[PDB]
Amino acid sequence: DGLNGTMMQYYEWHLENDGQHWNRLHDDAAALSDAGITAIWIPPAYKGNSQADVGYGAYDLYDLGEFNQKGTVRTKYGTKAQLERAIGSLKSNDINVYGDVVMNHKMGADFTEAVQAVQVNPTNRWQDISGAYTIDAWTGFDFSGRNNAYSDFKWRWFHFNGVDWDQRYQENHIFRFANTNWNWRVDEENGNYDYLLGSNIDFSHPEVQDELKDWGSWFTDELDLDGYRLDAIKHIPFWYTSDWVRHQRNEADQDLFVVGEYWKDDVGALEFYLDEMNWEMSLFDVPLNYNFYRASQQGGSYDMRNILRGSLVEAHPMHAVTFVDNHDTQPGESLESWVADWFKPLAYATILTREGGYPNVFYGDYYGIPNDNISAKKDMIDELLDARQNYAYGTQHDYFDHWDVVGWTREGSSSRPNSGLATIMSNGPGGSKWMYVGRQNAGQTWTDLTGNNGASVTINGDGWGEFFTNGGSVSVYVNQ
Ligand code: NA
Ligand code: NA
Ligand code: NA
Repeated sequence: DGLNGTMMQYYEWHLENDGQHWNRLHDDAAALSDAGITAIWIPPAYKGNSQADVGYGAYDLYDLGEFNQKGTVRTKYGTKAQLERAIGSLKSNDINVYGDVVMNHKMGADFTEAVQAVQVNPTNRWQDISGAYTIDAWTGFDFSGRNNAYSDFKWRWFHFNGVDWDQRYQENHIFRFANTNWNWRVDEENGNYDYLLGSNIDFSHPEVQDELKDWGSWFTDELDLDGYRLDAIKHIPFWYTSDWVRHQRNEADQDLFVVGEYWKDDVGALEFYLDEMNWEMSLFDVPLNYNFYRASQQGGSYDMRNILRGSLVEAHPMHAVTFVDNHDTQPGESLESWVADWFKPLAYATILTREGGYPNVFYGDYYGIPNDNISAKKDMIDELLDARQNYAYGTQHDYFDHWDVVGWTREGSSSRPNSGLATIMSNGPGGSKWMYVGRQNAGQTWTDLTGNNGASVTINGDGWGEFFTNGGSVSVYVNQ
């Protein structure tokens, strides 16, 4: 229908482990759709190492909070039945469902096995730093409580090629199983970045290749997914992710949107990865996340003309999923690069009102993060979502021509009456800027949807208007 698409990551790292999240998502469906959310990215929905696991310490991909394993039936988010009910609600409310997919490793093995392994250089996994010797690694998975439902596949050490914990001498080291190779090709930071955490899956084995492809199809069909969020893909052999994606699209009738999480503040690396994927998916705009972080951290001295420089959205807008923060970047987490409250509005306006990129709203920003006394930004975000949903249409014009004051416009499209907007912001002292919003909007008087500026901007005969912004603020003018 031409409507702009907006994704929302429906969770934050410190969410309460009350098992009521799927129920919350179910009840929130109508409100989310009305607000402008068109797709929901659910966290890993399968059994993790423990009930409180956020989902990345993935134990059993076939247990969606249905079997008593790892000390619980439900996952941190709820039961399988509640999840399916939530998805049903999202579907009836015209919201796509993307499932987080964790296939890089497994955790919470039921038992250890004796394995010959060598210690490697943490900063160069290609380099062994010890001779081979026997360690006890958590590689045995029997999925007892599942009783082979859906799949009788069992994991053993020979399905993996590394771990970072030896249970025998109880020490942390980056271990490569003797006689096994690190996956390839993978990111090259640390020489070979195949290993990240837990028991690292070795995709050189056909049985592993087929198991995850079959699980993928089972998962897709079980939850009637509309796409996936691929976890830690820079650590998974590129050739396999591509095969896996092609396999799923082949097995599923519905379209499948795919966004990969290749975590690197390097647009070149992300473009190379997309090349390897034949551009068959989009990637989170990690460089842009760091651009926002750099600006938030530096303060007003940050030159706004560079805010989009080096970002994926700047180079391949149609293959970039833009975001401001996520469960990994929030305070105290592994990829911390949190955008402070003062800059956050500007960052969200940037990903929500521009034509390029598939923007994602963070649950933590939307509803807040009580754990860190971070307020819900729903008020501000809803206004930007309103702008995106009803006004961000038509030919765009950019004005990243000042170190403090930058902005852009959208002429709007005939198909969508009254559409059109002018976004202007400043990370330092306030200011103004003449911008072209389209001669077809001549004579209109636009006002700030955010309420941050009371100026009424009347579009002149040539389609130009002078928009104003206060300092460290953002305004989005529309014909309302
Ligand atoms: Na890996
Ligand atoms: Na961030
Ligand atoms: Na500045």
